[PDB]
Parts: sequence; structure tokens; C-alpha cells
Amino acid sequence: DIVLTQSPASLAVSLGQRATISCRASESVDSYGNSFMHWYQQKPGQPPKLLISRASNLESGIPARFSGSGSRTDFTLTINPVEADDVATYYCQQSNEDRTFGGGTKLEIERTVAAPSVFIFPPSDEQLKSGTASVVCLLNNFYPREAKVQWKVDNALQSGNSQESVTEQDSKDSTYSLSSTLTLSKADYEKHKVYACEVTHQGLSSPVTKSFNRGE
Amino acid sequence: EVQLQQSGAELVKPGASVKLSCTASGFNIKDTYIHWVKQRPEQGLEWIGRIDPANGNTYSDPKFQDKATIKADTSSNTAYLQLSSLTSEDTAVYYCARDVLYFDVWGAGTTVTVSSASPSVFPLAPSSKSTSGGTAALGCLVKDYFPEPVTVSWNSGALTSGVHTFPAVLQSSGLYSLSSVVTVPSSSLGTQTYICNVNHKPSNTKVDKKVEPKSC
Amino acid sequence: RHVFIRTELSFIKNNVPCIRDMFFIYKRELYNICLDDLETHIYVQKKVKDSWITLNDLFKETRPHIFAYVDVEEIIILLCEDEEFSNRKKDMTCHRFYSNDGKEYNNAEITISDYILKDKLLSSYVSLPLKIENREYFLICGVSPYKFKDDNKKDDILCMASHDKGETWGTKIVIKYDNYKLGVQYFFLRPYISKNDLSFHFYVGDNINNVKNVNFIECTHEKDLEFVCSNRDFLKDNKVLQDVSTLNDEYIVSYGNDNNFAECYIFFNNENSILIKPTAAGCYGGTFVKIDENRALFIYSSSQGIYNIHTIYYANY
Repeated sequence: DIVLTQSPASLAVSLGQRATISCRASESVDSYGNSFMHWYQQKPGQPPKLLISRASNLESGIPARFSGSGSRTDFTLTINPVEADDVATYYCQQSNEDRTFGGGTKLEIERTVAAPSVFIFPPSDEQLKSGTASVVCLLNNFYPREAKVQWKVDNALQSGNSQESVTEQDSKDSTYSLSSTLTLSKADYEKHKVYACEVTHQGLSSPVTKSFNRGE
Repeated sequence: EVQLQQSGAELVKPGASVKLSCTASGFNIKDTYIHWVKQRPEQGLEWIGRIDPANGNTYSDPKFQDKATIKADTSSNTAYLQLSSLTSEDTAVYYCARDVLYFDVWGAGTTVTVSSASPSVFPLAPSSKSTSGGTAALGCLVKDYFPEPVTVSWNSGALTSGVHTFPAVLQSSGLYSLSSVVTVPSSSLGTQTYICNVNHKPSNTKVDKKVEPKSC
Repeated sequence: RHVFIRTELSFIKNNVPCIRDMFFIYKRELYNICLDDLETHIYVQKKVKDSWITLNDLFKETRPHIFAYVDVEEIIILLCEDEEFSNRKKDMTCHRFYSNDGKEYNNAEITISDYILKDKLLSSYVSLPLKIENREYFLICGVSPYKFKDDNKKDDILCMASHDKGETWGTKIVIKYDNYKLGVQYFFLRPYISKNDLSFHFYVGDNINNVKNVNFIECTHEKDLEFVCSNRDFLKDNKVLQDVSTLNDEYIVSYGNDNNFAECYIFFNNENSILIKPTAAGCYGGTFVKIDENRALFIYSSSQGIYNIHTIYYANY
């Protein structure tokens, strides 16, 4: 069988730079003058979209910043210049002998450092009546992805009672967004008053705390 | 207009069998070959097999078991993937695609989730703590649901800008949970209403939670 | 009103291992163009008694494409060189063999300058002269190795023809046909000619497993040198289409039970059937060799050079 390996597993490029993704096949993928190597783009929550077919054929509707090159076992996808809505996983695929896909190449955009917009949510009264309490800290539109959110209840550091969530890099501003939820019991919630989340990021001069007192 | 509509998201108890539908629009499946690709969460693309609907000839990958039977009906213009006795290693997004010696038309995907069992929708109210003058945050918390396909929308498709639907986190309770924030100015809170339309097609749950601000 | 069917099985022993067999009937006798590579030879052989008798070796002094044409009193065999598909010459060089008997041939090298099939796939085959008006033509046809949804020219097949018994090939025969399938691979295009009617037998695939599906298109004159071709459906559930010939003005079609051809079915006008059940072997490679409008042979090779010959007589009134 024809095995496809992609290099690199992920790429970090800035807007306007050139990104080259390579695809190496265990056997020749050429047949009667055609190279059966095709490239797809997959954005999270959507199906793969055909970009280039038969090594270099740009598909109708695909921007000219996408191009493919390659001969027998070695092929390349070039995105030049890279734009913000190019953040996606890129796969190569052959149709010379059965159908096989490459591992994937994640394209991440590098941009200026942007500080997050920190917000805090008390647990809802409809949820408080059920017996559990979720306090939600929100980090809105920041770069880089690396951010540290510590939970502090009555100045005590919390550990083991929170879960994080990070969205895909926005297709317009290339920033990330984070969610931290302190899951406490209804009994432990009313035992304490001051609820704060301390966000530490590269874009921040010093850690920012956004607090609220319980009752509200 | 070329197209491939796939069946709705479905729950599937372990060991039971499922049949997905892939229906063409703009072309006849007889004049092409319909393929199936399996994509596990956070994984790559895995080719399953293909049906040649003109003769009924089918081929599934040897490594990929004969637990997938490809079928087709040209009078209805539909292809089927029958997955039998499914395990959690079969919880994946199943795509159908048209092959013209490359995959040029894709289906949106069917989320297949094996469900041992079975979404609590709580309101993440916009308070004065989550308010930066003319910037604000509000959302819904999709807590403790068993199959993973959950579909949060805002104002039935009217509100799309500023929307950050966070990926799901699998709680200690073994049930998924996710937030869904959105940035809006603090001028039109008492005038503009924000309803989240969470649909859980596997367990058949449709909730339409209204988001209302509160006194700090 | 009256239907006659007679079948007979006989064997032929070949002392030569043929990688490719090309059967033909000349002066009511069975012949074979045996390609032997172990050391390469292209033997002309003839059925005598229970054995294949090697008459000549056209590869005395030169794997080529073989286009053999059987006329009433002549055999014209062409051996054409083919280079790598993607590094082909603009002129084709062939070796033309001419015979009034089966044994002795005269070799003459010919050149087909700026030949129209440079981008086509050619296959070896036996054929008959096709009478167009008062001229008799020999046809060399090729097909696109692949058809894509965005093909610029949509006529996959093309023919170059000779009306001087194979010396010059300056006649172009347009073939109007586009495969139903949006993206397809083509194999072994072979023209079938019966009573001045043109047809094609070929295979279609999609680079999946090693699947090749037989297709048969019947063609009709649109102009003197133009034909409109279209698919002729011989599809049968749980039976794979294999060969097509015509007896009694009707189609005689062979099928295998599956892609491994353990046994074969022959259908006469899709009305009557016979079953060919092959020591333990299959009928892979089964081919019709028409004798007259009521007689034909069905040949496939078992073991090494054991040829199973099924003599079929069929009549319908």
C-alpha cells in the first residue's frame, strides 16, 4: 500500500509569510503522465475541502495563493502569502493505488502579543437550586495561546476543581479564547464569600484579578 | 448545484447497528463512486471504502474490518454505510465523498456517538463584573450530557459576531460540559434579547434558554 | 421457432509458454500470436491435431503492440514499438508482416509520421477490414488512459486507419463517445467488427483494489469517417461481464460467476444459457473466436499451455 507522511506535523507562520507543507509517498503516485496526489483543507467542525488535485491543478474557487508542486513520491503544498483564514489542518491524499491520506499538518498563525479581556460569572440561581455551583472565568481574544488562570476563593489557591476550554484561533484576528470553570458543591459555595480568577499572560504587565463577592 | 446531504446526528447504544444516508443533488451517484471516510475526534482522515453504484461493486479496506457494508440505491440517489455492533472505537465523524479520481464533493459529516445512556442548560448572566464600559459577556452552560453532539446557536442564527462556543470538557461525572460566550456592547442589554438554541439530536433534547442580565 | 445449441470441449497442448495469446481464424483454421518472454519471441502458431505448431518467429531480428488483421486471402500483422507513455516519439515505427499462407511472411519497416494517437493508450488485438463505402480499412484505435470531469476534448477514443492493407495510416476515424463515469481509468481498448459494424470492448477502473470492469459500446455511422458510440448493457446480478461476440445476428456474451472465474456462463441473445465448468482450474481469460455466423470457439488457458477449446454451434429460426 502507498503510505503518506507529512512534514511538518504543525507549522507556525505569520501573515504574509510562505508556508510549505510536504508529503512523501512510500511508492510512486504517478500514472500515465498524471500525479494522483491531492490536497485538502479542514477547518474544525467542517468537512475537508479540495484545494489542489493532480499535484498542481488549482480547483475552481480556490485562491491563487494556494499552489502545489511535486513529481513521483515527493510533493509540496505552498500557501503564499498566508492569510488569517488559512488556519486549518492540511491533508494530502493519493488515488493511484486505493485511497490513502497523510497524517495532517496543522497551520497556526503567529501574530503580535495581545492581552486578554478578563471576565467572571457567578453560578446561576437555576443551577444553585440543583446542588452544584459553577463559577466561570473568561479570557477574551488573546495571543499567544499560553495563559495561566488560577482560582482564588477567600485568597486560597484552588487546585483540582477546575477545567479549561480553548477555542480555535479566530479566522479574522488570529487570537484564542479561554474558559475556566470552578466546579464547587452548593455547600462549599456558601461557606466562602470572595471569588476571584487571576490571569497571567505575556500581554499582561502583571497578573490581573477579576473578583466578585457571593450573594450576587 | 452539486451536493451531498448526510443523515441527522444519532445516538447508538454499544453493540447496536446504524445506517447513515448520503444523498446526492445535482448529479447521479451512478456516474461516479461514493466513498466513506472515518474521522475520530482529534484524529486524522481514515479511508473506509467505496461503492460503484452503477454495478454495485464495493471495496472496503482490509485493515478496516468488514463491519462497514457500503450500499446504494440509484432511484433514491442515496448511498449507505451500515456500521454494525459498534464500539467506542467507532465514535467518529463519518464523511461521505464523491470520487472523480480525487474527492471533490464532500458531505457535512454524520456525528456517530455510541451512547451507554441518554443537556442541562444554565444561564451565564451578563453582570457588572463581566462588563468593561461598553463591552460585555453572556452565555449558556451545556452541563452533564452523555453523547457528544451538542449544537449551541444564538438568536436562531441572527447573532454570529462575537460568539465563542467553547469545545466540550468531559467532567469527573463522565458527562460532557461546555460554555458559549458572546461579546456585545453594554448599551443594548435591556433592549436586545439573547436566546441560545442548544440542540442535542442523539438524546433528542431541544432547549431555548433566554439570557437576562442581573444587578452586579 | 427452432433453436439449436451444440457444445464440444477439446484440448490443445502448447510447448511454448505464452504470456499473451492472440487467436485468429485463417482459411478455416485456428492460429495464435504467442508472445513469449523468459529471451523474447513473437511466434505465429497453428492448431494441428491436439497441438499448437510454431510456424514462424516474427521477432527474428527487429514488448511491442500487435495489430493483426485477417483479410479473406491475407494476414497483415504489425509490430509497433511503444516507448514510456510520458516520453513518446512524434512518429510511430512499426514492422509490417504480410502473408498469403500461415507460415511465410515478408518484413517491412513502416513509419507513421505525426501519428494522432501520441496521447492514447494502445493495446494488442486481432481485427477485420471495415468496409466504408468502396474502401476497406484496417483500424488502430487508442483511448485516453484517464478521463477527468474537466476534460477539454470529451472523445476518449480515437482511430487511425489504413486503406492500403497497412502501409499508410493517414485516415482519421472520429469516435463520438464519452464514458458515463465522471472520472475513469481505461484499459485494453479493442474494436469488435461484425458485418461492417463497429463496436468496442474495453475495461474501466478507478485505481481501487485491482478492479477492471468490462464495458461494451455499439457504434453507428454519423458520417463516412465518424461513429457515434454508446453503452450496451449486459449487466447481470452475481455474474461478471467477460467477452462479447455475435452469432446468428445476436449477441453471445460470456460471464464469470465472480472475479475469480471458477465457472463461466454463455448467454445467447440473453435467452438461452450454457455453463462452462472447468483437473481443477478456472475460465479466466475466456475469449470468443468467431468461425462463421453460427460457429464460434471459447478459449481459455489452464495449466501452462493447456488450452480448453469449447466449440459452439448456435442457430435460431
